[PDB]
Amino acid sequence: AWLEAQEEEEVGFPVTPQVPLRPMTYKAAVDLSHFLKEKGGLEGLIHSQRRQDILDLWIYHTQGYFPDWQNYTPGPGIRYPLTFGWCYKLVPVEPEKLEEANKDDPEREVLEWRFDSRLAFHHMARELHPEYFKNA
Repeated sequence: AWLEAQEEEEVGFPVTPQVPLRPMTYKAAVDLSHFLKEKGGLEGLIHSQRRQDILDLWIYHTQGYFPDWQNYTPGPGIRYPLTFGWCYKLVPVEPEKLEEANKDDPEREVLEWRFDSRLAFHHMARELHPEYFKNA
């Protein structure tokens, strides 16, 4: 679909600018998670590095929601979603090929978006570092 960029990508020409900034509901994240899923399937898509901006940006020229919800725990390697409802967890399933030798492009470990709508009720990121969210 839109992720299957054969060669010369073509985002057609849909005119969708800053649309009425509605309130990003936690439910909005889960609904959005499944919306992007049926819109082709972002799951298993290896997040290179710029694809991240396309996501937040795409949401801009579409729902106009600001990326004040898209976030993740610091530190490299795995990366759990800080916000709740967002059932997306980045994880490097690639083999640690830290073979230092080729002086070409940086062959670092890339990450892939692991879709898991079960996060709609479970709470793993909370057991990791919840001290960031000060609710009560």
